[PDB]
Amino acid sequence: AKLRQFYVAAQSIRWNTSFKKIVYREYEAYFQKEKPQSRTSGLLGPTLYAEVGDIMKVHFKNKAHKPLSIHAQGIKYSKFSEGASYSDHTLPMEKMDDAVAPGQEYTYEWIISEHSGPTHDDPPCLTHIYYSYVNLVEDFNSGLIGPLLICKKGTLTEDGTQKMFEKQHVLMFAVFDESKSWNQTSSLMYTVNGYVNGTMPDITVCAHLIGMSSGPELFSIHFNGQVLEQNHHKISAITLVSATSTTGRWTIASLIPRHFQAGMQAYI
Amino acid sequence: NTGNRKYYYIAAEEISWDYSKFVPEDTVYKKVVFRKYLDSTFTKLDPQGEYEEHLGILGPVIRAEVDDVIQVRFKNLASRPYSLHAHGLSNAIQPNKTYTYVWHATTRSGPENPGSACRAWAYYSAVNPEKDIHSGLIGPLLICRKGTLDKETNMPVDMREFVLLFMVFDEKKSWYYDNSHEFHAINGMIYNLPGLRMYEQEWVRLHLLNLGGSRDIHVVHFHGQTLLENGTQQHQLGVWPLLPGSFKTLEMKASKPGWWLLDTEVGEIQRAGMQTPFLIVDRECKMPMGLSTGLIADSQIQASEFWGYWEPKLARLNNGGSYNAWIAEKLSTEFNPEPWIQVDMQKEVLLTGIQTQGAKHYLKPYYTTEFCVAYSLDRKNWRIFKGNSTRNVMYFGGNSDASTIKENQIDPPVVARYIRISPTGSYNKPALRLELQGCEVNGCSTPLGMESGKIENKQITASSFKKSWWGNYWEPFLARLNAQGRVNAWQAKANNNNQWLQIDLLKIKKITAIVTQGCKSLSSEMYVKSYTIHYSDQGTDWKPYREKSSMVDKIFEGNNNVRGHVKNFFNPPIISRFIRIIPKTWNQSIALRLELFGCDM
Ligand SMILES: *[C@@H]1O[C@H](CO)[C@@H](O)[C@H](O)[C@H]1NC(C)=O
Ligand SMILES: *[C@@H]1O[C@H](CO)[C@@H](O)[C@H](O)[C@H]1NC(C)=O
Ligand SMILES: *[C@@H]1O[C@H](CO)[C@@H](O)[C@H](O)[C@H]1NC(C)=O
Ligand SMILES: *[C@H]1O[C@H](CO)[C@@H](O)[C@H](O)[C@H]1NC(C)=O
Ligand SMILES: *[C@H]1O[C@H](CO)[C@@H](O)[C@H](O)[C@H]1NC(C)=O
Ligand SMILES: [Ca+2]
Ligand SMILES: [Cu+2]
Repeated sequence: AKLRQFYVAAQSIRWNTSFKKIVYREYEAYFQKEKPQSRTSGLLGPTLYAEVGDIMKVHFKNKAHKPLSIHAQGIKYSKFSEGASYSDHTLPMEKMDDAVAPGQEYTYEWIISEHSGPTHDDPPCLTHIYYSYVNLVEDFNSGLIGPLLICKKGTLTEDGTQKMFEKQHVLMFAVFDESKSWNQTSSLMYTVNGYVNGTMPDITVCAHLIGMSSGPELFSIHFNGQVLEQNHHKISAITLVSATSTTGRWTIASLIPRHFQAGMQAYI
Repeated sequence: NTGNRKYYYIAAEEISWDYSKFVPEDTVYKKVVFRKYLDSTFTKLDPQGEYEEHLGILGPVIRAEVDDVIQVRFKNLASRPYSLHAHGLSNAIQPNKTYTYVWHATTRSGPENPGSACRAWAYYSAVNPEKDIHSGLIGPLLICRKGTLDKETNMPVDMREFVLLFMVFDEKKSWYYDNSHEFHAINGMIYNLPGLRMYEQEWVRLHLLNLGGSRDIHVVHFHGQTLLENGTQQHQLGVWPLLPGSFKTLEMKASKPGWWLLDTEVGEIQRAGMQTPFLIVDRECKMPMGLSTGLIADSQIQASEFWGYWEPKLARLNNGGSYNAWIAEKLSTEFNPEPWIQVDMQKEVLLTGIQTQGAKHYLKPYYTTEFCVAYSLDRKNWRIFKGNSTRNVMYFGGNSDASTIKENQIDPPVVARYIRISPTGSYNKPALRLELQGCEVNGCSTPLGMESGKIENKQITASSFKKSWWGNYWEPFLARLNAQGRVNAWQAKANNNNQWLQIDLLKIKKITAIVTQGCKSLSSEMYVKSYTIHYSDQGTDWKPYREKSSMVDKIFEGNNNVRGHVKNFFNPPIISRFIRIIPKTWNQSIALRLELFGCDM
């Protein structure tokens, strides 16, 4: 029943032309420096993970020019660790977790419990996602977002990695629209981790999907290798929708009249 | 051999519907909805209880077990033709005209062999599906497996079902008759859908149904909660992809009190209104509201009439005496609720139970054998409570004798500031000594362990205590609110000013209030009249509780009598492990019996 630590922060960063965007970055110790990841994971934020019982603690330090927050969509949090703002009638001591001002740093404390994690008939580790609630249409679009993974007993590594499975990736078929964000910049862009038709560092094989999009949307990720096994049975392809995540050289395209015919493809 | 017929008399009616009502600027459109009537005449309608207040725009929930036979008498009181199609069976009815349908709930309609006792489907007009659903003619249809429904068709087991329809109503497709007239709603309500209340750590069953177009797609998200897929397979989802034309059922175990939000989390839509708060009540919300302990003042009690000398101020559970209860000369209260006693909490609270008792002149018994309970937030609009009730309203069963206490639950917790009780049956005269039960609406307001024992003795330690050689020892760990017997409290060995009683909450808790009580032993009424609170996290070092702005310590007014209770709330909660009560003033001797309030963190 260990304890997990993270010191992810929010910061603006130019991004492939280019635009001024915001993204979540790992950072370490007491926020000295980050250890980026060029290999894919474009705009995709970190990747938070824990195991049943692990009283994890996520430290957040905002650096963007708009107040933001950490809104995990997969944990049984409390009011002072939720990450959203609405009339919940709570007192300010509990309101200072909803909105973190440009330059302040607060720590969300999530007590990921037993009856809040994987079942027994489901993957060894459930996949969820997080983003900033302070503003839903902006924050995400401005590049904010990030995978969360709740695992079972002795299934995660002591160094934050998949166990008896190892080498799982995190594709984020997520269409962006700069028209709805930081700047009034008219630019649609069906991506796959930010990267459009290409320019996405794939990775050959020695033999954890997400699907954001702010508006109504469904993604049909079609793999080209029978490695997609859902539970105890394979499926040709996987389907995702606007905010629903799921847990060699080939291509991974989405055969949909506006996804594969617009660049959305992550070559295996 | 079941084949039980389930009768329903449902009509289609034109009404004005105001989306947003409980939140825009003028969002009311003419609409047509499924309304539930009491019988074939379609004269009097079946009032909508507290159990289906969240239904909103939806019609009454047709329900049935397998092999059952559903017979619905559709009237249709609208201006044009409409119909009642039951999606899942396995012709346009003209205005002002009736027509009976007959559906046989086959096994193909029921749930799966493993989980969730009941499965969701939906009924709606079909003359022109789209233009009709968008007009408001849609309702939930549930099919359960044998033995799930009770004599008067409701779920008893998992119990607590909810039916949320995530959909966009485009008034541009109905009685338009003639801008974006679209409403990203839940049960036809935007931003706020009332009626969603459940208990902390309680299993509720959700029936999610989306009958909208292709551009719908709604990701239902229950904040701070975790949805469960029960079937031949179990999966723990954190949000659920609700696709068009789909119906899905998945339980959920609510966790932690407070107001949480419910939304589609497809950002653009959620902000347009597809969201609503939903309330989770404290697990042990059923504490005395104050009639029997003194917390509720005589001022707050008031009746419409009382039989000479049996004044309302007297209706308090257990209060004894020659005149110790409220009695009305007549309970003529029929389709009238005139004979009533009103309790005003002065503020809104959660009511989850009611206890009644009778009175006894001398040997002549007096008691209520039946009553009704009405509530209001303003004092202007009342609502007669219903729930299980097979009648238009709940007719609670009263007392049998004049001394025993009769316990009555409130099916679904209700929010109210004014509770109005009125006797509808009695033996001689409707006498009533009563107590209301509940808690604070915002939760985190239940006892911490003083009165139950969860807080063990080896946790309460005071500066000094008494031990008179006459076998009378008043150890500190006896300051347990509502103590009885030999030495029932804490006695300060000295009655000076720097004495203290402290409790070890063993962990840091959220302290929201405190209740103090004196002691009447050895024929001497002694009690703490005023105190001050000090809290510690590690043990030593104390910080005198002070107001929102000051440097002087806080002076909490205590009790003014031996048995009465007095409650004090901490505006800003106390977050600590150690709490200290510092008597500052008193009467005759410093003694105590107390209880704290708050929750885990
Ligand atoms: C976005 O456009 C520029 C970036 O090229 C930026 O400096 C400016 O603040 C923004 N202006 C708008 C469109 O609001
Ligand atoms: C390339 O990608 C952009 C957005 O990522 C898209 O607008 C364009 O149609 C794509 N080109 C094609 C047709 O492959
Ligand atoms: C799952 O379904 C079974 C079968 O009806 C039921 O007994 C059980 O209570 C359900 N579990 C939960 C927690 O909903
Ligand atoms: C009942 O509704 C029908 C349909 O418009 C109408 O013909 C009839 O007059 C109504 N009943 C009366 C007489 O008010
Ligand atoms: C409500 O009233 C009593 C208490 O359980 C019982 O007869 C009835 O079944 C309850 N309602 C439900 C939904 O079980
Ligand atoms: Ca909060
Ligand atoms: Cu949400």
